[PDB]
Amino acid sequence: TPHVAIIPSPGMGHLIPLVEFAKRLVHLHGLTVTFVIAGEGPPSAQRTVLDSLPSSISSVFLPPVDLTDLSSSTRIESRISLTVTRSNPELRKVFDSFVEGGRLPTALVVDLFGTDAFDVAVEFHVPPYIFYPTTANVLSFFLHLPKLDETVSCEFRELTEPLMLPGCVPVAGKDFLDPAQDRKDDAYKWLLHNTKRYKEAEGILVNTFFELEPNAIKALQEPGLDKPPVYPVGPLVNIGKQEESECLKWLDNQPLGSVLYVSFGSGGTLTCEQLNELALGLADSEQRFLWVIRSPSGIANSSYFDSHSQTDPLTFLPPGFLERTKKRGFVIPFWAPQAQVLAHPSTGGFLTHCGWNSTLESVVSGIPLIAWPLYAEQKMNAVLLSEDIRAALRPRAGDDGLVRREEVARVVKGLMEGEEGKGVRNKMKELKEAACRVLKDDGTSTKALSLVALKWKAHKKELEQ
Ligand SMILES: O=c1ccn([C@@H]2O[C@H](COP(=O)(O)OP(=O)(O)O)[C@@H](O)[C@H]2O)c(=O)[nH]1
Repeated sequence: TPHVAIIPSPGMGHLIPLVEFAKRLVHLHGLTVTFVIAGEGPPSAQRTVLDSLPSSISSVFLPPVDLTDLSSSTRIESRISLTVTRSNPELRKVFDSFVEGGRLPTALVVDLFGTDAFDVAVEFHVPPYIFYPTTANVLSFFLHLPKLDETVSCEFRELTEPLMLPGCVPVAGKDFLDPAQDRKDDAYKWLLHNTKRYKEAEGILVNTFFELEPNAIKALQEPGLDKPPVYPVGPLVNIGKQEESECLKWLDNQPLGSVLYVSFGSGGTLTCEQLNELALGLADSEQRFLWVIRSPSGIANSSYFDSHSQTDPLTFLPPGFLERTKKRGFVIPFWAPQAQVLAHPSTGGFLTHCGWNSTLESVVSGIPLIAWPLYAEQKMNAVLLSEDIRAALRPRAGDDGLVRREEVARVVKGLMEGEEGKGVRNKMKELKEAACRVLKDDGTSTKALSLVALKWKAHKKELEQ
């Protein structure tokens, strides 16, 4: 059977969907999968995700890459991209051992920043594929970026008209994903470099689905200059049926649909001032909430690589906040069993950083959103979710960028109980239905993944014969 090697670039938001993808490949398509894990140190969260997999899935952990030459100011996308790039020598060794074992992969699947691993795929005559863990809208942006880079000579924030790619929500230059915001920085150089390599992929599998981004998917699937086949295969998520304990026990004690979940992904934190206003506004709202909290930082993605929290986040909360909210709020530091929370009947809303896994998980459970983007492509996702899909409400930030407690309370109440939240709640109901539809045996996302697996089985067949 085809053996598929999956090489994630660092990030829980890459590993998680890739694990869901691997499980589908083994359980639904009878393939074997090996994760080849590049990084700087042992896995953290990561082990919980890689644990308990079918034996048709193995993991190889490469020697840690030397990124000691990088300045502490290095942007995450540089670090993420270079972790895969500098790992190529160790990846070659792993491929040699696959060859010796009679298990040369039928495909090498990288994620959105891992395209330099294509060098190893090409060297071993293994078809390269990209598993793209965020939206068809942002994928369109990535595929266009080589052209945009060529045709536009200002920093993107200076553009006076929004970018409006076929089928895509318009996005202002100033809202393009974080690594696009400073074209002199290595983060842009690595972003650009990756995007230039997308045309080398034999296929791009994208974690989204037709009803969610119909216009962008249609556009992506139209023949184009140097454009690879694009396969929507989502929503590939943890549906939250696995057996942290205390916060779920708390949740069990709350009324149906009553709890606002609040979480900023695996790597997001707020400034001090924003943490303070959010706490105060959550309390003001008088809504029930379950907040996964991290210590504040001036850098929104400062926790991206962190295995744990050195400081106690609770020490940053305002006077009396924990007292006032003792019954109606549950504050959990650093990590929650999010898939379980979003699938829980007592959950009714999600204040999200708009990371795409969090978004998909929320869609699959019909949970409406407040869109609170922080970094990476989250602002692009927030524009898509609020202006096009219309499944998120957005808080108003002041001219200093601060969302004040009054706005927090207003939007929370709007989502949980108010008229403004009925539109988004209804839209999420429709998307929840659609999420089921597309993953049925003859659902569009299932069809797309099946086409890829079939291509891999055929390739293996031809090679071995
Ligand atoms: O406390 C948390 C925070 C995050 N997650 C999971 O981590 C992933 C976060 O990925 P996402 O794309 O939403 O954002 P990222 O972490 O990449 O910014 C999602 O699967 C979440 O369910 C979790 O289990 N517990």
